[PDB]
Amino acid sequence: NPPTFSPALLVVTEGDNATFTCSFVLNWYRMSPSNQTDKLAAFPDCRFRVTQLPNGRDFHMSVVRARRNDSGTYLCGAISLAPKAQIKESLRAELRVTER
Amino acid sequence: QLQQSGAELVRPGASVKLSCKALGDYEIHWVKQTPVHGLEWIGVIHPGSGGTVYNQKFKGKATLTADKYSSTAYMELSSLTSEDSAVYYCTREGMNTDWYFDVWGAGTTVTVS
Amino acid sequence: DILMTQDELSLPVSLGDQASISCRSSQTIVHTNGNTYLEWYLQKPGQSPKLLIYKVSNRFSGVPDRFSGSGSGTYFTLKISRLEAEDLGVYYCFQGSHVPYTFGGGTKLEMK
Repeated sequence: NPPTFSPALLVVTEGDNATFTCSFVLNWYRMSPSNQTDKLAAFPDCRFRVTQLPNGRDFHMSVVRARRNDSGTYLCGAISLAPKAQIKESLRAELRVTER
Repeated sequence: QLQQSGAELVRPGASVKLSCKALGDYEIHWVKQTPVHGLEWIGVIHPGSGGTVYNQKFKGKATLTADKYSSTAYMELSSLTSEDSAVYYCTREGMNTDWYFDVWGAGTTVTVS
Repeated sequence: DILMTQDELSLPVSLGDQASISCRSSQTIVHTNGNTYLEWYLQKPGQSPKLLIYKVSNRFSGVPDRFSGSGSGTYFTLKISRLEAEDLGVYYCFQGSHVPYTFGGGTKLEMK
């Protein structure tokens, strides 16, 4: 069963931080124009942080000081390299940065 | 397709780096072939994360890397001996597929003098 | 490590004959997810290996149905009914259920 990635719509005023919770290497992805994958961070650009909670299975994926260009689509995925190449991806969530 | 680099002619004790360009999510595997030892799985890299898993028999002998801004994977062979003279294939495994190696490179031959 | 042992090194045939290639694994090869990643590859002379059968018995896309795979536990078999010239080469079994992945030593199907 894949990880969850919530909230599905994250409404944040620009300048505030935004944190998704990924509950499941663990990658945080942003879907670009041309709908291709960009890796923002991994567990284990300074504005995209991943914090493993004491829970161990939950992770906070945070945008520090969200800008309007940060608006887009995001997800998390867990990769197992072997035996058998496997990825379990979350459903896609949207970051909606609004004007202050 | 997987396009492999040209034949290598190298001396004992040296190192050589082979490349594999993916044309046209996956993991990239390397396989050695010799008449006496057959086909041997060397290891795998996931280019997106850089993660690797090695066959312990090839730890130290082979180092797998992959570029981030080109679809190229590499295998560096070190401490070369006549036992390393062989054909080396790169092959691909799709994420979340039911099978392994449906696409293979043509192989790169290494000859240790 | 799992050792994959093929029963015969060579099989001399005539075109149109039946061929059977068997492979014994030293341990069972069921992945933790329940699938058995037992595969058969054909390496035609001077070519790279090509995937014929995956998950024991499934033909890869485009592989003709004269090829069939069966087996379970530690014994797996590829059968070629009425073999054609394009079938000549070396057949290798392969397990990808447990790291490190391992291949059989090959069985060469050649003209008798």
